[PDB]
Amino acid sequence: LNPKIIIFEQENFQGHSHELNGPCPNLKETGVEKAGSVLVQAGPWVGYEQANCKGEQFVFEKGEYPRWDSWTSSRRTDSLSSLRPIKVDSQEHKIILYENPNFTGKKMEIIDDDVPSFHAHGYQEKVSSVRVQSGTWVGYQYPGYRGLQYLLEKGDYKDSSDFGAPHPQVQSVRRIRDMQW
Repeated sequence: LNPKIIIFEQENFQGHSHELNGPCPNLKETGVEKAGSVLVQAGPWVGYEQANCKGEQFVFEKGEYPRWDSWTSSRRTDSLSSLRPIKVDSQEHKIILYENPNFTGKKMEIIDDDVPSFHAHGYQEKVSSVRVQSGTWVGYQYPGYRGLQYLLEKGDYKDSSDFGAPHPQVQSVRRIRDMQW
């Protein structure tokens, strides 16, 4: 998977166009020295007034920018001379619970939020394995955080016995967000 942004000569995506899948410090080399419109298909990108990523900055996100003034708010210039993909730092706490052991069968990915009822998300299956990619979680046998507790931390639990469960049943999970030291 690559980033992808298309710059056009004229407004409303007309004239010559050039697709960039990486950084370009001089957009004159694309044949589109000063773009009239920009289409972002996979980003986000940051464009600059001047070459080599200098001057005023414009953040481009997935969508249509049909004119020069659509992406910039203070016009000293209408120049767009360099572009690069933004390496976005967007952390999320992810835990994936599986029907069968060794991360097989039906699964349910939980991101960040607490889940007091697995059935409320259509997951009525047993939970035989868990992959904690990030975060500190507590799994429970029954809905509303009831029954036996299973502290699930970063790593692989290929069987339900690995997180101390007598049988493969988990119906609610909550994330531990706070720490006083």
